[PDB]
Amino acid sequence: AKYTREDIEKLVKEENVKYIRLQFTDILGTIKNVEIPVSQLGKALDNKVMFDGSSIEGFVRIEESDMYLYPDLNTFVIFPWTAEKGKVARFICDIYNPDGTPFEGDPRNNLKRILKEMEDLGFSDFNLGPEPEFFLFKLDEKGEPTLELNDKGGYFDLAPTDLGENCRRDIVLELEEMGFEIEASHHEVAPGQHEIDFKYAGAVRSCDDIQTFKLVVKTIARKHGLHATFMPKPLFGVNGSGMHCNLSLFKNGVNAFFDENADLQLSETAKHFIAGIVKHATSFTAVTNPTVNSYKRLVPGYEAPCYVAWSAQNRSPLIRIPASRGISTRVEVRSVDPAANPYLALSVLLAAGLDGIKNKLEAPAPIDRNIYVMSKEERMENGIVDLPATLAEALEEFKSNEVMVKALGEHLFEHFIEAKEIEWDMFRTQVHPWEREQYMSQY
Amino acid sequence: AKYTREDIEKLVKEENVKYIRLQFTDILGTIKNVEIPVSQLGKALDNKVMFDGSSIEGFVRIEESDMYLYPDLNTFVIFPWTAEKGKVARFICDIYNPDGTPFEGDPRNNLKRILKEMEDLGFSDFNLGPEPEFFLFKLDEKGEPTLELNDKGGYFDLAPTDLGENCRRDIVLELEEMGFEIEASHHEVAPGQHEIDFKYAGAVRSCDDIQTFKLVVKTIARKHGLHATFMPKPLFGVNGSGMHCNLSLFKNGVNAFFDENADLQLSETAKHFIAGIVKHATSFTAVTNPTVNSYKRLVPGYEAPCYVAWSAQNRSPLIRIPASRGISTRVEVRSVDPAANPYLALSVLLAAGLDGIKNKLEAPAPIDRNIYVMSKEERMENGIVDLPATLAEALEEFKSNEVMVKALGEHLFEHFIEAKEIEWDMFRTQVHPWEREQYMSQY
Amino acid sequence: KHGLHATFMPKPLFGVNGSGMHCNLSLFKNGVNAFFDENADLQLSETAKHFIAGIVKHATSFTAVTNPTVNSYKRLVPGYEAPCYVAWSAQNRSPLIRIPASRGISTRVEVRSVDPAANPYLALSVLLAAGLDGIKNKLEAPAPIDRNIYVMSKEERMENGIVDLPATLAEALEEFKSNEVMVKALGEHLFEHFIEAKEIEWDMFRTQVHPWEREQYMSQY
Ligand SMILES: [Mg+2]
Ligand SMILES: [Mg+2]
Ligand SMILES: [Mg+2]
Ligand SMILES: [Mg+2]
Ligand SMILES: [Mg+2]
Repeated sequence: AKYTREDIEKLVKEENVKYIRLQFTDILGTIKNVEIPVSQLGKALDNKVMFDGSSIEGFVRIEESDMYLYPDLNTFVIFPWTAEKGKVARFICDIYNPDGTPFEGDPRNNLKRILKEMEDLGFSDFNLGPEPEFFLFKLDEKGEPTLELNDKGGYFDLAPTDLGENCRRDIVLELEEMGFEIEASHHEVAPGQHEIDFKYAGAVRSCDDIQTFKLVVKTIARKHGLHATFMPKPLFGVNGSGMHCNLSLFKNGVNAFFDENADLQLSETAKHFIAGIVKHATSFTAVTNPTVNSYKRLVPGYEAPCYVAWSAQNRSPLIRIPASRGISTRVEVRSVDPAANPYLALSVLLAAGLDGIKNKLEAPAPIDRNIYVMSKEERMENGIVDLPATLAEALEEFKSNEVMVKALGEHLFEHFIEAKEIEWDMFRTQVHPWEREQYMSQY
Repeated sequence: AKYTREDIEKLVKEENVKYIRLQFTDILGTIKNVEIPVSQLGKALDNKVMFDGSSIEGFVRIEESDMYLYPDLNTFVIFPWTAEKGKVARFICDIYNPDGTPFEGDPRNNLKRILKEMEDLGFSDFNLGPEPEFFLFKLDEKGEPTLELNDKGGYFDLAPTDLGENCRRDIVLELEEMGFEIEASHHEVAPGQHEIDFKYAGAVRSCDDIQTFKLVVKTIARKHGLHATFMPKPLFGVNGSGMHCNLSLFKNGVNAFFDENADLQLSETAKHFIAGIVKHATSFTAVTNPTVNSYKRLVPGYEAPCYVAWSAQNRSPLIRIPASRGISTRVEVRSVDPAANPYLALSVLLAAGLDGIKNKLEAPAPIDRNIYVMSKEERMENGIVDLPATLAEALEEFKSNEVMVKALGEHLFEHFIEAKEIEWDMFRTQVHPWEREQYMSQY
Repeated sequence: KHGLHATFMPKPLFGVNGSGMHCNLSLFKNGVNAFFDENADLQLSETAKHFIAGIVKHATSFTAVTNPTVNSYKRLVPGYEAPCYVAWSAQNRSPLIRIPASRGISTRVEVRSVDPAANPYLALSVLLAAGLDGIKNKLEAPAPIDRNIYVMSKEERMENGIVDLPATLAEALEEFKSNEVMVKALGEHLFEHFIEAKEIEWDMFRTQVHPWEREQYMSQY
């Protein structure tokens, strides 16, 4: 435990906290919350604070149902930018049913369940090193989003010189004050695109920071007159944004993926992991790329995964394996994007991985040769399947996979499919300007 | 023969024709042409006029290849609106290879081939009574299309009162002077939507008029400061435009679909026809609804076919059977839209129909009960398949059907698939404003 | 002060959720929640049952007070989690009366028809009146209607103990004028002026010609 209930009570008093937000996540990955005055902390730490848990299902909810809110004192943070008049602190919580049992529809819960499957397999911890990317746009007069990019930097360039702005720097500084240990940041390929990578951390913790990260990024960015977005592909023709996930399984406190003696220094356990993700990849894409626009990023020519395959060095493998070895040995899934629900994304990935480990699934041969120059036919002969091209396709596949479906839970699954299904329908029944610019006069 | 070569030469001289357009259609249904001075008529009637036939493949062409142009004197027409300075006449032609043989890539040819399959089956003629719908929009200052509709009329209302405009009336009048025998016209369901129905006519002739019709509509409409469009679904939320096709097979000069003694007065031949279209419907949709936007019209709630089924009276059956019987006995396919290539659409329909007749395919039971209130599950139990939801799906199905594929010709098929395939890719890799209005801020 | 404008208007925007001011009620006898009952169906004492009966009886009658404005009824429309029919449940799309999960001294009856435009004191007067009317007369509470009312035909909906709330301010006012206890719940002087205020108010709204009317009739006719 990082914070005992006394440590908190003393922290709220000393730091003069005046506002406490009890945040959590819904099925769509959206960051939700229920704010209480500092004079409510007591009932909060007592887990007696209630709320309409049907809000977890998002815009699919049908009837309100009372649910409890159990704060996790380890996630206690104090937002530094808020000050004077009143300091604001948060508390990521766990949703609990009125009777006292965990709500099966809560994503953060689903992750723990899958993580419990991992421990029952002999594994200690499951780390995650995310690489969330995002774009920053300018705000107009009314303070609305615009297609105007904040800068014109390239991949790894000295983005926004150290002026009074440099939103990317400022975010990293704010995160550091909040206790966020960041690895490094840099300007991304496309103009106005940025990236900040964290140090590895346990599953639930890493996902907790991904949620808090987006919040901080969007917040600080709005203070700088900018608008931050984790939309997979905002602008056509330019690079999209992904949130690559470096995973590593630990056993007895040792990277179970490292095998110095083995070729590429990758142990049998690690190779089976790969097989797992390779077998379920096309099936968990609906989760790791939950939006319609997510698939506008999954197109060739922008360094984003399009076919299921892995290597050490390639134009853009679905699964990449970093150079560093030893305790850093890890497998990187590059298909995931920042729009994905961090908790639901790990749940599915871990399940795909743990699947191969248990069933000793055999991993295919790496693909180091350029795969983007091969035809769909030539791709088959080599056993290279393609990822789903649309949310619709990703949904049919996801429903075909028994393990991936069980990786979310009957409740969560049911709602996820319902929401996305409606999402797609709206999109498909819609008539976009492109269709008019292309057919209005031609026909 | 309607016009002997002498009749033409005398008509061009007497009517002082100064400009002759040798029109034809490409694979995309687009109306193409090659205009010649009246002083070129000779070489024209001699079928010695050449052109780059690779233009028939549309934006897919790769290398130019000389091809001949054989005018059909029966299609000779004189556009009435053009006058004074110089009168203009047209001549729908047939594309012929340099050696003298018909080009397999010409749609109008494909239709004759399929029609030859019909005659070799004992049938005399194959009629077609189209019902093309279209919208008229206003032109701005620069004379560009706008989303502003010409009127606000409803279904069968007294559209645009008899003023100096009334574009719908004026088109019908112009067509009548050109020798177009129209059945009737009326204002359609959606505002600014119009419909004009012709009298039945042979396959090639009816398709010839559908091509000429669009030309006349778009032309006259532009004279009235309006902009005509046969785009399947211009505006979201409002009705789309279809081009229902009333078909009827003739044998020895008698409607082979009529059987007074038989129930519903429909002969065995007619019922087998239905079976044919019901079996290939999901497969020929890629042809009858060739554009991406075509599927934005194939959505429920706008009186447009969404499931394969037929009846005498329903909310919107794929196949409808008009009341009138006897020589008028006919089957109406309501899935087809005006964006479809008239020639390629008949080719496929006729093949689907002739398929059932030859193989004596058994027709399913009519569906008179409301089908739009049933679930996808409840739909299955009743054996009601759904039409393709996107151009992508329609293409995979079309390629699965051996008969439908052979209904177009190896050459035409190959090019059609290539073009549409590219069409879809552009559309899918595109990032529409809708996606941004929905994700930009949410993520 | 924030360059903004707060509004408690029941329904300021069409096709968007309206604002309601749900009222969680709870009666105490001798400093003890008279609505809680350890060993009882759904852990709800008789007094609580009777209170629910009293509200269900005068629900259609006190609507005029809890929804005093004309706009208050553009909120009372299906599809926006706002009460549209008289019924009490614990888990439903949008019941008029709801009984939250928690029990003990937290046992309460929630009335969701009330909106923020209502006069707090007057709203409580009729609500409490109706609730006491049920306890004093030990009115029998109807069966809790779970299921889903927002899909039942109107006939069917009526075949069961389910009536829809007043459609307009006028409809509500007439009903209110026929309910003796509801009338005696405000007071001769309050009731008088209230009815006057709303009738004069409603009349203004009924004689007005809205843009919607011209958009729909100016050309079609
Ligand atoms: Mg990157
Ligand atoms: Mg990376
Ligand atoms: Mg019509
Ligand atoms: Mg019709
Ligand atoms: Mg409430």
